Amino acid sequence: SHHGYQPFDMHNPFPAYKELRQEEPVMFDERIGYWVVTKYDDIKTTFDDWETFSSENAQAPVRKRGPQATQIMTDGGFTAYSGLSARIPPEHTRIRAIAQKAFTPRRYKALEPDIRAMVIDRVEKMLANDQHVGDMVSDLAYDIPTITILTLIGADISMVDTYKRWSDSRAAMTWGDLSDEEQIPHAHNLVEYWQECQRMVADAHAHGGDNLTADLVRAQQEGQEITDHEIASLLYSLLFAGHETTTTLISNCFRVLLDHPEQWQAILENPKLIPAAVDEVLRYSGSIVGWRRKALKDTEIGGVAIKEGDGVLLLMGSANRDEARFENGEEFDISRANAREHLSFGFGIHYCLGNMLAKLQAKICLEEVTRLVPSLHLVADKAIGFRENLSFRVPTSVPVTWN
Ligand code: HEM
Ligand SMILES: CCc1ccc(OP(=O)(O)O)cc1
Repeated sequence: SHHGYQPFDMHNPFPAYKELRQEEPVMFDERIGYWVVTKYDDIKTTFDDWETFSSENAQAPVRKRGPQATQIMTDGGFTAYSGLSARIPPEHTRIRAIAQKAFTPRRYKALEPDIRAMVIDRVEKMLANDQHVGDMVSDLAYDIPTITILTLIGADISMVDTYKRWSDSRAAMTWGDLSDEEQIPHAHNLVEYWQECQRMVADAHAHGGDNLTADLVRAQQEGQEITDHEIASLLYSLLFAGHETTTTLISNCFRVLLDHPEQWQAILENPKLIPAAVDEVLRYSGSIVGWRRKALKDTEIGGVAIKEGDGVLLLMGSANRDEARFENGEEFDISRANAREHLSFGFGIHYCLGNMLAKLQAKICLEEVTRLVPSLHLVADKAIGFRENLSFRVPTSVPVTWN
């Protein structure tokens, strides 16, 4: 049964990863139509070889878009595909160089005090609950990265819930195992999402502003080569990638660390261990466990022949456990010296644009929650569910209690 691999089952895929690494490290899975690759060396090499393995299918729906969803999105004027992750050179190179300028550790330093204050506010609100029960997703991880990226882009922060609906739909439409009928509500949401991206660009043309959208329009007006459609597509990209995965990371920091109370206790006694803890959470529980490529010519992965046009699914979640790179890879250890060799941000020309902003927010959340709620405790591992998806491993809640 494909060595136990269930492509959309996100609850605990690592036993199957381990059997694949040992038994069939490059496996053709006809259930999804991809070569499934699970070893670190093969995955890093494939990421590096962008001339042979293009990202152009990284935003293609796993399940073909059905007739009604297709009509909805055509009639709704949905013309988006990918701001960056599935573009290829030369367009990718040009657009990434322009987008990169806004995401530097210096441009976050002015944001850290605001993020930290917001974290403390959310923590205090949670601790006021009557039952002394909380949920690290809805009570913290849900809002913090979303407000951060909305503020950076120039969207009104009153639409957090709308953007979560739109992000849920993008994740489900593109990587979910959806029937034609199940695609319909998501198709309507994607139409709305794209129209708002277009509106924000038009608004920046008309009224300027102090935000990323207005800065990108200013770059265009000052001679830089980027179109309105490419700017709107960058919003489409950042208003999804800029919070969906970070919410998951924050959620997983508490899920995994509270599952390992000796290491929770370690960061209580020494907050300086928190950055390395976040590194090991990214290795052990990355927000994305698999990412796609397309072979541009007949080639090989791990000595297995792959035909031009074949799709490839790189399971970074498996790479990050590979014993050839990570000794005792199935164990969570915040002192792991080479945890930052993980592939949860990818590798190469498409390497995550916002990885430092994600880690910053995870650090701040862990710093303030450990300070204000040292007695935080999980209700139960068996109380955490994961939505089905090919690529994104999202815990739906993280129920917690405290003294
Ligand atoms: C825990 C948080 C995050 C994880 C695990 C993550 C993961 C990834 C992965 C796997 C890729 C594809 C890498 C590749 O193809 O080589 C990627 C690309 C990208 N990410 Fe992140 N990401 C995170 C947070 C963010 C944030 C916070 C932002 C924005 C502030 C962001 C923006 C992007 C963009 C724009 C790309 C496309 C870059 C390109 O194609 O050149 N991501 N990310
Ligand atoms: C986090 C991975 C990711 C997902 C979607 C993205 O959007 P886009 O393909 O650049 O529009 C960009 C990156």
